[PDB]
Amino acid sequence: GLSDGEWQQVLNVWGKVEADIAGHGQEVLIRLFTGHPETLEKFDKFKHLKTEAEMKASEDLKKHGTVVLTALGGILKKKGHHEAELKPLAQSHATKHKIPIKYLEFISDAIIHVLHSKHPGDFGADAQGAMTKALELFRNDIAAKYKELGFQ
Ligand code: HEM
Repeated sequence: GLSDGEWQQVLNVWGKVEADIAGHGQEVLIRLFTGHPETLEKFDKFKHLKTEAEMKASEDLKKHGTVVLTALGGILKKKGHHEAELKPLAQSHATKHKIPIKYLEFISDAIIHVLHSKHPGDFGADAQGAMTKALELFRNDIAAKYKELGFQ
């Protein structure tokens, strides 16, 4: 549950991401894969990537980064009213991709890390607080759908 002031901060921060969605998406996935290598194993189309250089050079990874952040951005712009948008993602990630909720925690923190890295001194305490709450909300609603499906 975010205030409108907090949603305003979230969408303000998101403006930074939308100026370069592919660059942000790329670095988020790289931070995930390098920080938590077991996550790479869930992707049959990235599992071949052994080095970060190969990751950085991968146009398909950048493409998928765009798909992921486009989807997340669509969800964030709903300001919490994202049932329709979130349900198919929860379902595909639980039933098809088999992504435990822990990995969504991982990618949440990776987003926070990337924003600080690309915008040092431009991602204030209030902005981090708001973005963090937004990602927690996202994670929590996915977690509810996971519970429904009995997915661990
Ligand atoms: C903010 C969090 C995430 C968002 C918004 C997101 C979004 C998406 C979208 C839109 C797709 C393509 C459509 C679909 O299959 O549903 C997708 C596919 C996929 N996602 Fe995610 N995802 C997220 C987190 C993760 C994480 C943390 C993992 C694994 C560690 C993951 C694993 C996958 C895999 C394996 C696919 C299929 C890739 C392919 O073969 O094309 N996702 N995701």
